[PDB]
Amino acid sequence: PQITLWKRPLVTIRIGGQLKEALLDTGADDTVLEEMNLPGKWKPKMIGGIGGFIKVRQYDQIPIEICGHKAIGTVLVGPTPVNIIGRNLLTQIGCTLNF
Amino acid sequence: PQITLWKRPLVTIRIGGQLKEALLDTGADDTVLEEMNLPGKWKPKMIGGIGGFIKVRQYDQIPIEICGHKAIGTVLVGPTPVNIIGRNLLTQIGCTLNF
Ligand SMILES: CC(=O)N[C@H](C(=O)N[C@@H](Cc1ccccc1)C[C@H](O)[C@H](Cc1ccccc1)NC(=O)[C@@H]1CN(c2cccc(C(C)=O)c2)C(=O)O1)C(C)C
Repeated sequence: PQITLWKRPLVTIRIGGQLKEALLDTGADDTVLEEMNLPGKWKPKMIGGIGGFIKVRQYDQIPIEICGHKAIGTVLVGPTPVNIIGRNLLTQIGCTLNF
Repeated sequence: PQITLWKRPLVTIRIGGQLKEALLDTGADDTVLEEMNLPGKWKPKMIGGIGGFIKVRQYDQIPIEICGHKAIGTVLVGPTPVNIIGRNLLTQIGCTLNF
């Protein structure tokens, strides 16, 4: 599809049995999801943005479906205010910026 | 142009005769530039990000040329880690997400 930017580019994603709304975010290197209790190994990490840093849990090779496009990659879990789909997954679903 | 997302979508912008690199950021409501001098009045404002809130200076009706496309809009100036072009200006240059 084509998504205009008049409003936040929010889309439905699927991860496990949780459907969620997430921002398609070209300004995020990494995908960062609201707190959720995913299974498996993870490692602690700190990610920074406007305002400072937050502590997250890095989970690897997690399947996520974004608007019915399949992806699989690293997902950071922590106290983000908004679910963020970052470039690591945006490339996998063939997302570009165009003007 | 079409811009893929294997790298950060950084572009040269021109503002007040100065060239800067800035991030095309669909996950940002607002345009936020690192500390710099801009002419005219500004209003103190606060904005929030992944790590918390910061204080910025709001400049209205500021021309920025982004990849040779003209915008004139609100530009916030403050302690952002990177220069960010947000949706307020991305829409002005006809930018969309496509996959
Ligand atoms: C309300 C709003 O739109 N806030 C924006 C914002 O912070 N947007 C965030 C997501 C968000 C958070 C809270 C509320 C709403 C929306 C997403 C941005 O794309 C943001 C841009 C950015 C990029 C780099 C540094 C600071 C800010 N992205 C991120 O926060 C993360 C941080 N990040 C990153 C990666 C590596 C190093 C660093 C450093 C050194 O700070 C940051 C990254 O790639 O994406 C501002 C930029 C205006």
